[PDB]
Amino acid sequence: AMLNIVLFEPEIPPNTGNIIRLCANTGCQLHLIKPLGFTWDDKRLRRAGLDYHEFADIKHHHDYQAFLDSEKLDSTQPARLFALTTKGTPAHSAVSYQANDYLLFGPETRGLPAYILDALPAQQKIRIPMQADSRSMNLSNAVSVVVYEAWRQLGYPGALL
Amino acid sequence: AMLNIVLFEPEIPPNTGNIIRLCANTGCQLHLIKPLGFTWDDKRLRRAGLDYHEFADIKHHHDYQAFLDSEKLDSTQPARLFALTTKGTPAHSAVSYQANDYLLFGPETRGLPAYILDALPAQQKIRIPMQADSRSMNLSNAVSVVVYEAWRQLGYPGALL
Repeated sequence: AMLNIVLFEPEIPPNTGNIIRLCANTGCQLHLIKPLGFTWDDKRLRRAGLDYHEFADIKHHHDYQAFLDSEKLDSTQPARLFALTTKGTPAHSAVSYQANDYLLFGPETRGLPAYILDALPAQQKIRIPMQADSRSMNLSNAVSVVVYEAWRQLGYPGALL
Repeated sequence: AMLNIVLFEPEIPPNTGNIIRLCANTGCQLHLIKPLGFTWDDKRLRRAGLDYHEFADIKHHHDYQAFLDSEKLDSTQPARLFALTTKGTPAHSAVSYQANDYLLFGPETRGLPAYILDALPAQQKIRIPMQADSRSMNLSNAVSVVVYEAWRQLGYPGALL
């Protein structure tokens, strides 16, 4: 894959719909780690405005370990997996992205759990810069920012020129 | 202002709510050019999860010319106004942004009208790169991408470090 976008237990349906469209438009592979916070239904997805090809090839994983095992990533410390957390060290734009990187995002109302984050090196925990005393960014907006920054760094391979 | 985000006739309420949060978190000034496609109500905005300070200082303009006149921009060719259009020339990241730039976005179901776009030089019409045969990006995701790219170029002034 060019980039792998990984949603851990996403909760709010329109964020995931928007992220499906994002991934389709940019050539990224989407991964969804269950449980989802909303019902998953091809008819709802079609009703939302998505075409079959935009969702058909999403990789679905029954838990985090299943994702790691599917992608042959080390559980002690997965390589080239960057987790979005307001408690991260480097800005999302301060990392140097590579093809096939994994971009991990937590649920809207919780973020990623400590068992995940505490296993990752500081430089694999990325933060989207915000002013002092900010509030929660919309998840699909956050994912879009990180994806487009990564894709920019890669020179937008696959973009129509 | 650090950056000015200008929505022309926005249509879908959650996109504007998300963009309000975006602008609050990044220190941008939001401008809304009427008519909006949804009812504007402080109580709905509060219900959506926004605090008063996030929306109180939005600049509201009754039409495009009123926006131009408010901001002392030339109508024949406004300076440092970049309009998002799939028909633009430079990628959004190929422009060099400056403090107080204006970032103009059209409605979700229409984009910007030709009377606006045809007045702007090619290098002021920016495009978000997408793969061949893509579909419409969510407006709040698009605005987030452009805002964060601009803010990155500026060195994230005002961000908590």
